Amino acid sequence: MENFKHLPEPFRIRVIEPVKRTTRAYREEAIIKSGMNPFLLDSEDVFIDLLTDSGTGAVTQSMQAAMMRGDEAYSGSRSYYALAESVKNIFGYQYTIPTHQGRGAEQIYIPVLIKKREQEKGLDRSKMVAFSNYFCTVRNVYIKEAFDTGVRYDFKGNFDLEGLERGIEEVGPNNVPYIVATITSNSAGGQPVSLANLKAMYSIAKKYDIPVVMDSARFAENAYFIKQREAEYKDWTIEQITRETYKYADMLAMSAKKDAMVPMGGLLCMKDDSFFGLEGGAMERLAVGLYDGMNLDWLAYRIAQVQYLVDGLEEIGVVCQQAGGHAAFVDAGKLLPHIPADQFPAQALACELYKVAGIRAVEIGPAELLRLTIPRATYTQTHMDFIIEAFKHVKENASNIKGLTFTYEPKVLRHFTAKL
Repeated sequence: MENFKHLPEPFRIRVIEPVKRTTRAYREEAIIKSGMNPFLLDSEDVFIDLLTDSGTGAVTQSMQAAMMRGDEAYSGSRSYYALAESVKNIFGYQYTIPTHQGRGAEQIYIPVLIKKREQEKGLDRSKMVAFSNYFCTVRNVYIKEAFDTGVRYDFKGNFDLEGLERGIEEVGPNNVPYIVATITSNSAGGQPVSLANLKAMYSIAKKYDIPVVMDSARFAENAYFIKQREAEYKDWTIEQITRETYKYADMLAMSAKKDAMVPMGGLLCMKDDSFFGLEGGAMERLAVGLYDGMNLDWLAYRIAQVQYLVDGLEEIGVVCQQAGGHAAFVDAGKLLPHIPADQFPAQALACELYKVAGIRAVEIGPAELLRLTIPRATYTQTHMDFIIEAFKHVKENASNIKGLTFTYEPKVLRHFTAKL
């Protein structure tokens, strides 16, 4: 009868990966052997791993089944055609280049689109500038409501159309190799982009004839927010909003490691023949993942848990500098005000969080921030309350927590280095 802030899982758990519960004595000894650097910890010793949401998520039954029927043929693989058919039936793009990683797609379209405008419109490599809502030099054009956490706004990842149009005039249209639209945006822990904004952005792109690359790891989540907020599309499905959305970009480049729900993969796809690396089982798995990732019941649950964790930390007095859809940045300085910036307040908070709850977080972020990310369909509400209770414990005992003079950062080659 009542309302649930944390939605029930619209799925049944099928396969699980056991994780051992540890004593504080075990963790305190483990965090020491790692040199007070949770990044070096063994996966077995981490109870809740918030390090990254990329490739660490779960899969569905149909996705696992897809791995079983592959076609490993070097060419004319039915597994490739199945993937292409999904890209075509979803985004509307009939040309598909599978890549190992999302980063692999960038290695392709960037040098290609640059050389293209160099041949045609005579682009200058010294004066060249690329534009985006948020991220060779690239310039971010974003609305001022984006980074303001004091106020809530329906779409904070929108382009600044005035700033976009003005910026093109400054550098000149011949010098702009492309426009990268990120959905959801990468700004402020992530924020959705409206369909009206993209449409408007694309009209500007044709005026100067600039190719628009849609960078979407999160395309499914972005479509959900358009259905949830933008009034016109309220009765549209997720598939429909996605099909409409990609009319307003020329090509897409993405990591499949997020909303496509796969451990590894990437895509570079185009709706035109212009402007011109995966095993069969993996392509088959991704072709299923793109559909399962767009599930309406699933997207509501995913987005609800993230919001549940953010709302949870807020109520216990933990302030976030930025908290979006795909990430939350906790302010370690404000949580540990007695620790000088010299002693690495963020790295210190990470260790204490592991000592207490066995939770792993990363320091990357003048301000000292601790980033939190949630792997998809991995952890439950109980884990969320466990993370909140940990921050609650750290806040009360905060005074007795000490900083760190030493941060242990060995070479990149140990880091690897097989065990003894």
